[PDB]
Amino acid sequence: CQLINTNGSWHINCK
Amino acid sequence: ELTLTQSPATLSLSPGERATLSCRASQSVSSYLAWYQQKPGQAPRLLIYDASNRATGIPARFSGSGSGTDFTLTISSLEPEDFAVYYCQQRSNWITFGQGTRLEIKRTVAAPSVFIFPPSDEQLKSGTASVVCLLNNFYPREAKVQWKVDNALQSGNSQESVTEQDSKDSTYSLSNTLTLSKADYEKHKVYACEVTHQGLSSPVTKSFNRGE
Amino acid sequence: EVQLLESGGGVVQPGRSLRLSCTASGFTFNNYGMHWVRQTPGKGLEWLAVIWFDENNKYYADSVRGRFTISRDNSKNTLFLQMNSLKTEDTAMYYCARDISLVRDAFIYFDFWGLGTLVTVSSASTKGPSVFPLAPSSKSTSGGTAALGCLVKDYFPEPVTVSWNSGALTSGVHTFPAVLQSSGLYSLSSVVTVPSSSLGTQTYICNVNHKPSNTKVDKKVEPKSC
Ligand SMILES: [Ca+2]
Ligand SMILES: [Ca+2]
Ligand SMILES: [Ca+2]
Ligand SMILES: [Ca+2]
Ligand SMILES: [Ca+2]
Repeated sequence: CQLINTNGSWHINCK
Repeated sequence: ELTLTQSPATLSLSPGERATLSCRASQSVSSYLAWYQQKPGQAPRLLIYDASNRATGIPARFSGSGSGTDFTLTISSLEPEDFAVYYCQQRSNWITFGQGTRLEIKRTVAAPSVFIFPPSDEQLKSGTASVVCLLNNFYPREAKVQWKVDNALQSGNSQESVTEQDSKDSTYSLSNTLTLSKADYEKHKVYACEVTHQGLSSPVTKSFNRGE
Repeated sequence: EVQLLESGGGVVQPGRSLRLSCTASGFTFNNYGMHWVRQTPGKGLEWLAVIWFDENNKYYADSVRGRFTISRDNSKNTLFLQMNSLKTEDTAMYYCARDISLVRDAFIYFDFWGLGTLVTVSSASTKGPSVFPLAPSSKSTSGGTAALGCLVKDYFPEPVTVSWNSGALTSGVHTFPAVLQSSGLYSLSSVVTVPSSSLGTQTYICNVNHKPSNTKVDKKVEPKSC
């Protein structure tokens, strides 16, 4: 799992 | 980018009353909102997250509601430990906090005792002059202090600070200090502190004349 | 019992470095995102940095990106914030904080905070306070009440402690929060209210102690017999 910030928006992606 | 604005800035209530605190976001945050409690000299504590989800161990009298831009923290029936500062927090876009709502103890209006203190002699040979004005055990906390040098309102040369609410009588005290060089202190002779407060029917003035 | 304890704060000059530690116990540290958050009286709470499960996965606020560095050592359950090129406006209480870290439900919320460690950034030099009496004036209500105190002026850094008569007189004392003057040095007043004619007889001493400069003063406050 990686914590991502896209133009301020947060999400977690897990591979 | 997203500003959270909290209101009221101060809420004055009694144990057992309902408390309703508001948080407004400058743009929609959906439900990505949390509430925190903080008592003086302590860290914040998580109360609610995702707008209405009560954190583990938080009593049932705390509840959160709202979505979009408008949120509320409700304390259904206040207990003495609930008097504190409350912050909302957003995580829809980056992370920002409201500026806080302070929850304080309501009591009867009480007028300040006003005392003025000229600079000590030992301080004057150092070459600076501080005049101290004390407003003692008043309520509510809102009060305006104004210094008049030879009956001229002062501006930009004094600082004040206020005590935390007294835990036994629930009043506040305020100390205000006028800093002048001695050379400009010796130019003028009457020095006055005029205080306006809800508990005084008309502004009160405590003064002295230099050299007495 | 989850616990977070920050250390490393202190007084430093603008442009210098400082490194904060945050020790974690009572939970599986490596399973949680971790944050640094600071607080000032002037502008409240400000989030600074996050580090997630992978130690190279970090984000920062604009105002510290590139000057501060968050890191974690999971074998020591310790979180760090390396603070370079400090400015006076980095003066704050610095909090270690755990992220709720529920990937399925909620994250980027702070479910446990540390005690905080204080960071003061300032050109100033440690200086003991001058202590001046706030004399009980001779124009107060006979058979009434009077106030007196001590002005604790021009010291640095925080804190100072003030007592009256070695602690045997506490009732009616208000020791005010210090204010930072434009000199960069602090000033503070401590007052006490007592009945009016016990002035010309009773001895009142303020005991000021400023441990950073090892200045201990007991100042006697006496009436002005105008
Ligand atoms: Ca989102
Ligand atoms: Ca819950
Ligand atoms: Ca108090
Ligand atoms: Ca930012
Ligand atoms: Ca959710």
